[PDB]
Amino acid sequence: VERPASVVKELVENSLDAGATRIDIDIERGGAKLIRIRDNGSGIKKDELALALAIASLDDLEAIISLGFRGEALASISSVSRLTLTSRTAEQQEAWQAYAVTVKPAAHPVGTTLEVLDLFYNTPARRKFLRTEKTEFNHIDEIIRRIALARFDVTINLSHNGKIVRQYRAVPEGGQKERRLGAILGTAFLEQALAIEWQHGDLTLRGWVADPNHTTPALAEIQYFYVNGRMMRDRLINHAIRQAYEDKLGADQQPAFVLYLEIDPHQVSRLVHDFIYQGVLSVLQ
Amino acid sequence: VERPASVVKELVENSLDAGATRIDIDIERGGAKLIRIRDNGSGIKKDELALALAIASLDDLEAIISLGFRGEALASISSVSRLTLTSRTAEQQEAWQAYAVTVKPAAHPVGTTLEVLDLFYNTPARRKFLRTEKTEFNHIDEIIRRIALARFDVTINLSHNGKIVRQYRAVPEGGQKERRLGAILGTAFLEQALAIEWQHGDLTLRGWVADPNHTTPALAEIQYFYVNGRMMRDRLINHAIRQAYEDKLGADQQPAFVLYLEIDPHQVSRLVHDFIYQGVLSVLQ
Amino acid sequence: RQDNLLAAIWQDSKGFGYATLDISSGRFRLSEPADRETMAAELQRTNPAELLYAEDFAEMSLIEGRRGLRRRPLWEFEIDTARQQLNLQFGTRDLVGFGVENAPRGLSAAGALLQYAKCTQRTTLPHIRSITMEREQDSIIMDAATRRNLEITQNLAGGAENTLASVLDSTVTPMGSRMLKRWLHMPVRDTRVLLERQQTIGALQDFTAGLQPVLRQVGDLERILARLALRTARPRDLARMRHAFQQLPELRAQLETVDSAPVQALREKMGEFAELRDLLERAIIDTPPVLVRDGGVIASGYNEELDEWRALADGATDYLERLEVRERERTGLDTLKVGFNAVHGYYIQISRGQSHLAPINYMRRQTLKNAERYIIPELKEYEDKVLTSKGKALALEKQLYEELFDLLLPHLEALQQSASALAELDVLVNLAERAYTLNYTSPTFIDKPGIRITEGRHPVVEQVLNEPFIANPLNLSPQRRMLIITGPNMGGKSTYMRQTALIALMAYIGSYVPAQKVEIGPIDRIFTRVGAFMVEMTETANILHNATEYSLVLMDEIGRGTSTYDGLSLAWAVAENLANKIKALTLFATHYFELTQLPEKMEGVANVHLDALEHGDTIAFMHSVQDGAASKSYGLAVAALAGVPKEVIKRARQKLRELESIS
Amino acid sequence: RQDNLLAAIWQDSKGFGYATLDISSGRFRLSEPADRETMAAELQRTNPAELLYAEDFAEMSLIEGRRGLRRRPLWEFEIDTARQQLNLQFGTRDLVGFGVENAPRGLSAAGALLQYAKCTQRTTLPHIRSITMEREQDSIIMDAATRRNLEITQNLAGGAENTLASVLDSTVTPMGSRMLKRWLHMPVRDTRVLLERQQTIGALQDFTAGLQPVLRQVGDLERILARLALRTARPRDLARMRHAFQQLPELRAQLETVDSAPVQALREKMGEFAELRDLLERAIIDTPPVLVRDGGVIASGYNEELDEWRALADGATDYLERLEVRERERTGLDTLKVGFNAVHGYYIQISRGQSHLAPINYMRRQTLKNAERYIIPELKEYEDKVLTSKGKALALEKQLYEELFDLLLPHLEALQQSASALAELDVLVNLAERAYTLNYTSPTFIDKPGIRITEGRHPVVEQVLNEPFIANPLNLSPQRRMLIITGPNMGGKSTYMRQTALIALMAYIGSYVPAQKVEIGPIDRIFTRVGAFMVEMTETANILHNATEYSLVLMDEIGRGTSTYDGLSLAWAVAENLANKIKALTLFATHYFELTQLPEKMEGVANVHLDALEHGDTIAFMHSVQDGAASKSYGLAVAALAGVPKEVIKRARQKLRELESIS
Ligand SMILES: Nc1ncnc2c1ncn2[C@@H]1O[C@H](COP(=O)(O)OP(=O)(O)NP(=O)(O)O)[C@@H](O)[C@H]1O
Ligand SMILES: Nc1ncnc2c1ncn2[C@@H]1O[C@H](COP(=O)(O)OP(=O)(O)NP(=O)(O)O)[C@@H](O)[C@H]1O
Repeated sequence: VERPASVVKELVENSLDAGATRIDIDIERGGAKLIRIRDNGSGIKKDELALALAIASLDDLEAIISLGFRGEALASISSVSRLTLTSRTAEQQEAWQAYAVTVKPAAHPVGTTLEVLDLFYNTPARRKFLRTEKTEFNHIDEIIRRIALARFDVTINLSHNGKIVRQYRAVPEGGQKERRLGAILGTAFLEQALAIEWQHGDLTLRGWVADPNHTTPALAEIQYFYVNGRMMRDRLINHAIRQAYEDKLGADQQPAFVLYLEIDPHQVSRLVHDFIYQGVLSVLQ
Repeated sequence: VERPASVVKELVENSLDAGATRIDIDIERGGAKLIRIRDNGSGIKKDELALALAIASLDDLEAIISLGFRGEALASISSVSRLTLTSRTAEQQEAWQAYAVTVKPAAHPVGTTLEVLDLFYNTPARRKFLRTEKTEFNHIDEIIRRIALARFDVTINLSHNGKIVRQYRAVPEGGQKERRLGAILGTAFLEQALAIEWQHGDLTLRGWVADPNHTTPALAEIQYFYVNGRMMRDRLINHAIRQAYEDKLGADQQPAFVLYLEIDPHQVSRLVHDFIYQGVLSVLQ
Repeated sequence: RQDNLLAAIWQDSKGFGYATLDISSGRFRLSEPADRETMAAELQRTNPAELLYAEDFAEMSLIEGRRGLRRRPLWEFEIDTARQQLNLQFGTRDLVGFGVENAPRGLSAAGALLQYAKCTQRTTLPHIRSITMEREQDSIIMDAATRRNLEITQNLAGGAENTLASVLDSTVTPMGSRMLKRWLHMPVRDTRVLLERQQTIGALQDFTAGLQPVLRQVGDLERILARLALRTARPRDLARMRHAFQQLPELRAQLETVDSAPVQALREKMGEFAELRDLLERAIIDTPPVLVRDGGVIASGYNEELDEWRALADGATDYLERLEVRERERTGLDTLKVGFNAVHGYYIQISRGQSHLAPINYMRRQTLKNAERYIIPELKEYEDKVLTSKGKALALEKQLYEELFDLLLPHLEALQQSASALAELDVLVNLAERAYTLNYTSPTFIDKPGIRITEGRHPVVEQVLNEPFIANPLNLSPQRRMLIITGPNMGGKSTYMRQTALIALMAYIGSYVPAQKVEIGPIDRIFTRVGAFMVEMTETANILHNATEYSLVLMDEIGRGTSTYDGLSLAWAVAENLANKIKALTLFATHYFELTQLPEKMEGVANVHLDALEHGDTIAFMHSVQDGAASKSYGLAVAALAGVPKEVIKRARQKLRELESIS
Repeated sequence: RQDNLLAAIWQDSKGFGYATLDISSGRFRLSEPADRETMAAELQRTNPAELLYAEDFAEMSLIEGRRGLRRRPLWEFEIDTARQQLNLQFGTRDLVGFGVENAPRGLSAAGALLQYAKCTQRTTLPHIRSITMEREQDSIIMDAATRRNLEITQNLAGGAENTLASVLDSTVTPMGSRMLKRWLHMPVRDTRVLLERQQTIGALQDFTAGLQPVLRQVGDLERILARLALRTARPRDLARMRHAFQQLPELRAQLETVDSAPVQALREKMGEFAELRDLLERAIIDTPPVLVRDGGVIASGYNEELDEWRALADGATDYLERLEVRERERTGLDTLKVGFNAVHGYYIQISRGQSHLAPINYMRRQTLKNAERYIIPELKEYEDKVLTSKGKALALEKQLYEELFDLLLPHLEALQQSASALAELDVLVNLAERAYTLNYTSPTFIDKPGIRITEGRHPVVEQVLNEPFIANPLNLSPQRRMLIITGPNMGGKSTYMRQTALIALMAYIGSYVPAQKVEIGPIDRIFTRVGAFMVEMTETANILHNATEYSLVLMDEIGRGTSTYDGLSLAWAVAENLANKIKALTLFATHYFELTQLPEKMEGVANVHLDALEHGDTIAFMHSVQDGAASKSYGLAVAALAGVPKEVIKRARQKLRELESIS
C-alpha cells in the first residue's frame, strides 16, 4: 500500500470479487486527499463492520473475521488514517457506517461505499514522498483501464476532482463489444481492430489485433495480455507475437493487441506458445 | 368647482379655518387622477361624517349639519364622484372613514384626510374640458404660493406624482421670516428685499419691497397685496404703488413687492391710498 | 344552447386586450390576443350579443360588421381606475390571486366592461365572482413562482449554480446555451414534435463525441450575423465565421449516415455556402487586428490596387538606409541617423559636437538639448509618398470591408436559417450527450392524465450530492389523483416533490429523463407554492382558480399560520377541494397530521410519507417514499444539526414531554 | 489570576487567520487579522503558552522570540480536512450555525489546532463546545441574513425599488450614491464621528436648495480621476471635470457662512485648484468629440504650432472654391463641381451632357455612368499639402493630450481628496435634505443598552404607502429586555420589527431618524431570521452563539414545524435562553400563543401585540402596538384576500368550529 494506485487497484478488486456489475470510483488531488469507492457487490452486516478495522476487538468474537478478505486489506489502511466505511447488506437491513470511532446507521443502496482522507495521517515522510499529483492520476487511469478490459461485464465510472473523466459501460451479455473497445483504447485502435478466434482442444484464444499494415506510432502503445482474466507480463508471449508481426510483414515495429486466453491450470507450456502464434497470423491475412 | 385649482384652494382653506398649522397637499396628473389633503385642524366626529355627503339623511338628525362649512363644499363634490373622507377627532375617539360603499373605522392622527379619483362617472364632455393638466399643476402651484405668503404660521407640503415639489416651513412665532420669503419667491427677490414698517393710528403696514435700483426682468413677476389676510381685486392700490416706484426713480418699470395691511374697513378709502404710498417711498431711500 | 353574451376590447399601439361577461350565469375571463387573426378568432368564438369599444379604436375593420356595438369614452378604459374598481368588487387589495396581475392591456377591457356593467345593471351582481387568464402559448405553461423556485436557469442567490442549466448546458456554443435555456421556458406539447426530438436525440448517441468539437469551432454565428445586419461587424467576427464555414463539409458527412429523417432534414437546413467561404478566404488574413480602423485586414492577392498603394510604403526602409549611409560618409559624421517622429515626420539628427559640421543642404526643423535635427527635400519628398499611400491603402481597405456587407446580405435570411439550425443541433447533441453521460431513458405519451416513474431521480440534487440519489417511483392517475405527504425534515418532501416537476419538463422538450421507465398523460399547467403571510396566501388562490383537471399542483407547507387551527383548517379545505371538485393530479406536502385522515374521508386520496429511522445520538433519513404517514416531531432532533447548545435542546425536550404528556 | 493558553496560525499571500484554545475551560474563538501590527497585537493579547506554526510560515519575525513554539507540517493546515474534521467534532453538516463559514484563512488555523488537540489530549474534550468570530471592525456587525432581508440597497427581486436607497438616494451625483450606500453597509460607532455628522447635517438644512444643483454639475469626478490614473481618460470626461472645477469658487462661498466646524474642515478638503482649471480651459474646446483618435480636441490659441499645421488645411476650402468658380466661368459648365473622394483623392466632375465640352487641361482619373471626373496638376499637388498637414496636426494633438496626464498627476492624491470630499458632501447634503423633506429628528447616545422611540415610523413602507404610517413608540432596556409579539396577519409584526432595525442603522451613520425623539445605548451586533426548514433552523443557532448582552436579535415565526409540539417547544426554549442566560435586547415575533405565558415565567419579559378590530364580514388592522396578547386565528379571515372561492372558505369555517369546539 505505497501508491494511491495500489490502494485503488486492490479495493476496486474487492468489489469485483463480490460479484460486482457497477463500480463508482472518485478521486481528488492524485489520490492524496480523496478516494471514494461505491459498489453493488454484496454487503457487510453490522457485526462485521466494527472489528474489520478496530486490534484487540477480535478476541471475544468467534471467527467472524472469516467473512471479509477485503477486511484484511482494510485493517492495514485503517490504523494510520481517516477511513469511512458505510454499507447496507443485500439482506433486508438498514445501512450502517464506520468513521475515522463512531458506528451508527446512515443510508445507502445494496452494496458498500468507502470514503478516505490521505492514508498516512501521522507518518511524516511516506506522505512527503507520495508522488506528484498529475502522475498519480495518470497511473490510476491505467489501473482502471487494465481492469476494464479484463471485465466487460462491470460498469465503471472514473471521476477526478468532482468532474467525470471516464465512463465504461458494461456491454450486455452477447452484446456489441466494439463500443467498450473504442472507449478504452481510443477510436484509432477500434477502426483497425481485426478480431481473432482460435481453438484447439482445451485451449481457446479470443480478442483483437491492429492490422500491422495500418499500425502507426500512436497505436503501438497497446499491448495487453490476459490469461483466464489475469495479466502476467511473461516474456514468452513477447516472442510468440513479435514472431507473428515479423512473419506477416518483415518490418518489425511495435504491434497493437488485446488478447484473451482460456486454458486449464498450468502456470508459466510450449503448447501455449505455438497456439498463440498460429492464431494471430491467419487473422492478419 | 370647475378646475382642480379651485377644488384645491377651497379645501385647502377648510383646514386653515379649523386652525391648521400643518397641511399636506398631494396630486397626480394635473388633479385629474389624485388629490389628497391632510390637515391637523380639528376633526369630524363619526355622526357628522355620514350626512355631510349623503340627501334625506339630514332630516331626523338635529341640526348637526351646523358643524361643517366644508360640509357645504363636500356635498356638491360627492354625488358625482369617487370620494374618501377619513378622520379622527381631537376629542374622545378612534378614526372613522367614508368611501366611494362603506363607513367603518380606520386609523389616522388628530385631524382629517380627503382622498379622490377623477370626477364625472357618466358625463361625457365636462371631463373633456378639464385642461391639459401640465398647466393645471402650474395653476395649483400658484394656489399654494398665494395662501403660503398669507399664512407664515402653517407648514405646507406640495407634492406631485408622489414626488415632493415644494416645502414651505412654518416660521416660529416672532421668528426668522427671511427663510420662508426666499422659499416662495426665489433667492433673487430675497437678496433685494427691503422691509417696510409704517404705522398711523388703527392702520398698520408691514412687509417687503424689492429695491427698484436692482429690480430685473426675473423679479418683476412678484406683485401681491393682502389686507388683513385677504387679497382683493382693486385697481386703486395699483396707483399707490406705481406712484411710489415712479417717485423714487422716474423709470416706471414693473416692481416687486409683498405687503401686509392691517386696518378697520375702507372697502373699495382715500385714507388707505396715501397711507400705502408714504410707507413705500421712505423705505426705498 | 346559445347564450346572451357581452364583451369589451381596447388596444394600444402594441396589441390587443380582451374581456367578456354573461348576465345569465355571471362568467368573467381575460385575454391578450397579440395579432389580428387571433383577435378576430376570439370575437368569432365568444360572439358577444353586445360589444364595447373606445371612441379611438384603430383596427375598426374587426368590429364594423358585428352586431350590438357600443361606442364608449376613453377615460373608462384607464387602468388606474379599472384596477381600483375591480379590486373592491372582488374585495382584494390586488389581483395576484386571479393570475392576471401584470396583463394591463387586457385589464383596461375588464375595467371598462365593469363601469358599463355597474351602469347597465345598477344593482349588486354577486353572480360575478372572479377573473382568469387563458394563455397565449397554449403548449401550456408555468407560473412565476415555479420559475424562480425551480431554478432551471437561475438559482436562489441569482447566479447559475445548482441549475438544471449547470448540468444540461455542456453546450459548446453560446447560441446552444440560449436555445437550450429557451426550450425550458416554453415546453413543447404538440406530441408530434416531442417524438421528432426523441428520434433525433437517440440516433445521435453513437456520434456524441465525433460531432461535439466541430461545433465548438463555430462560436456564436448567430450574434455575428447581428453586427453584420447592423453593419457594425468586426474583422475577428468575420474570422470565426470563416472558421465555422470550413466545418460544413465535415458535418454534412457525419450526419448523412445517422438514422433519423428529422436529422436528415436539419442536415439540409445547415447548408453549405461554398462561394461565401471562398470570398472570406480570399479577402481576409488568417486573424487580423480587432477593428478595421487601423487596417491590416485585407490580405494581399485579393486586390491588385491594394498591393499597389502598399508598394509605395514598401519602398521605405532601404530608401532611408542608403541616405543614412551615404550622408554619414559624405559629411563624416557617424552620429548621423535618419529617424522618424510621429510629431514632425522624418529627420536627420546629428550629436551636438558634430551638428554645426553638417552640409548646407540641411534645413532646420527641430533643435534639441543634445542635438540638431534637419530636413532635406529628398526626405520631405519621400515623406509625402509614404504618409499618403498609407492613407489611401487604408481608405481602400475600409471601402472593401463595408462592401462585403453588400455582398453577403442578399442571403442574410438563408444564413440565419443555418445559424438557427446549428444552434438547435448543439442543443440536440448536448442532450443526446447528457442522456449518454447521465443514463436517461426515453418516455412515451398516453391519453389521460397520469405519471408513472420507475426508479426516478432528482436530476440536479443527485449530481451535486455526496451519495447517490435514493431513486423512487411514483404512480399517479385519475383514480389516484392526490398524495398526502407527511414526515421528518430533510425527509425529502420538497425534494420528492420538486423532482417530479423536473421529470415533466424534461420529457416535454423531447429529451430523455432520469428514471428507468416513464409514461405520462396530458399535463397543461404547472403551479407552485414556495415557502413564504400576505405573500403566502395570495398566490395560493391563484393556483385554485386557474388549475385544471389535467394540471400539476405543487403544495409544500401551506398554513404557516397564526395559530394551531387556522393552518389546519385552511389546508383541510384546499385538499378536499382538489379531490372533491377540481380533481387535478396533486401532491400535497404537509406537517399538520390530521390531514392524514383524508384517504378515508375522500375518494382518490392515499397516504404516503418519507420514513425516518431515528436512533440514539444520530438519525437516519431513508430518503425513500413509503406508504402510510409520519411518526412524530422530527424538529427537536434536527435542532442540534443547526448547532443548538444543549442549554436549549434539553429545555426543549423537558417542555416537549410536559406538552406530549397530555397527548 | 492567570491562564494556560494554546494557539495556532497560518498564512497565505493575502493575510493571516488565527485560532486559540484553553484546556482548563475549553474556549475556542477565531479571527482573520489582515495586517502585521494587528497580528502581533493578537499574539500579544492571547499570549499562548504553546503556539503552532506550519513549516513554511513566511512572516517568522512575529514568532521567533515567543515561548513554547511548535513547528507543524503543511497538510495539517488544509481547509478540506479542517472543515471535515471540525464538522464531525461539533456534529453539524456545516459551520453555518457558528458564524464563521466563509472565513477559510482562519479555519486552517482552527483545523490544525484540532488535529494537534486530538493528539495532545487524546482524551475526552466535550468542554470544547463551539467556535465564534470576533470582528476586526469593532465598529460593526450585521449578518448576511439581515442584509439580504432588509433590502437597504437591493430588494428581493434584485432591483433598487422599495429600498432605503430609493428614498434616501436623491443624491445628485453617482459618487454620492455609492458612498451613501457604503455608509449603510458599515455604520460608524465612534460616538465622536456620529455627533460630528449630526452637527454638519443640521447646519445644512437652511442651505438644502442653494447647494444641491451645484453638485449635479460635477458628475462623477471620482471615476474620471480613474481613467486619468489609468491613462485611458477621454475628452468629454475632462470636459465635465472642467465644469466641476468651475463650481469650486461658488461652493467655497456658500459654506463659509454655515455654522459647523466639521463643515469648515470639509470646505478646506474640497479645495479650489485655480491653475488646474486654467490649463483645461486654455487647452480644450467647449465639448470636443468622444475620443482623441480623430482629433478636434485642443482649441486654437493654446499652441502656435497647432495652428500652424491647421493653417495649411485652412487654405483648403477657399483654394478649391476659387478653382470651382474660375473653372465654371471659364468653361461655361455650371454642373462643374470640385469634390473629394477617399478612394481617388479630389477631382472635378461635370454632368454627362456637358462633359465633352470641358477644356484639354483636364486629365481623366474617373469615368462614371452619368458623368466624367478629371484631375489637374494644381489640385493633385494641393491634395498632398492638406492630407499631410492634417496628419501632423492630428499627431501633435495626441501628443499634447497624453502630456496633460504628466501635468496633472503630481496632484493626483490631492484631487482624489477633493473627489472624496465632494462625494461625501453630496451624501451629507442629501441626508440634510432627506431630514428636511421627511422630517427626521436628531437623536442622542446613552451608556447602556436600550432604545426609546417616540412615535417612530418605518421609513420605507410609509413612503410606499398611500397614507401616513401608524407611528408607534418603543421602550426597551436591560430591565425590559424582551417583547413577545403575537397578533393577526398584516397586523404589522414583521413591520414593527424591521422598522426598529432601520432606526438604529440610520442613527448610527449620524443621520436624523423617522421619529419624534430617539435615545439609544450601545448595540454592537444586528442579527436576523427571515421566513423560509433545514434553512430556517441552521441560521438560528448562529444568532445564539454570537449575540451578546448588548446586541439586537430579530425573530419572526421560528418553528414552522413538523408537528404540534416541536415548533412550540423549540421556540419556548430560544426565548427563555435569551432572557435567562444571554440577556440581550430582543423582539420576538411568534404565532404560537402558549409563549405569551412567558412574561409570568421570566423576569424581564412583557406582552405586546398588534390589535385587530373585526366588525362583521370586514376586518380592521389598527397597525398599532398594544400591551397584551393576540386574540385568535386571523388566517381564515385573510384567506379571501388572496381570492379564495367560498366552496373552500365555508368548508374552512365548517371544519374550523368542528376543531374549535374542543378548544
Ligand atoms: N431521495 C433522496 N436521495 C438522496 N438525497 C436526498 C433525497 N431527498 C432529499 N435528499 C437531500 O436532503 C436534503 C433535504 O431534503 P428536503 O426535501 O428539503 O426536506 P423536506 O422534507 O422538504 N424538509 P425541510 O427541507 O427541512 O423543510 C436535500 O438538500 C437533498 O439534497
Ligand atoms: N404601523 C403601520 N402603519 C401603516 N401600515 C402598516 C404598519 N405596520 C404594517 N403595515 C402594513 O401592514 C402589512 C403587514 O406587515 P407585516 O409586519 O409583514 O405583517 P406580519 O404581522 O408580519 N404578517 P404577514 O405580512 O402576513 O406575514 C404591510 O402591507 C404593511 O405595509
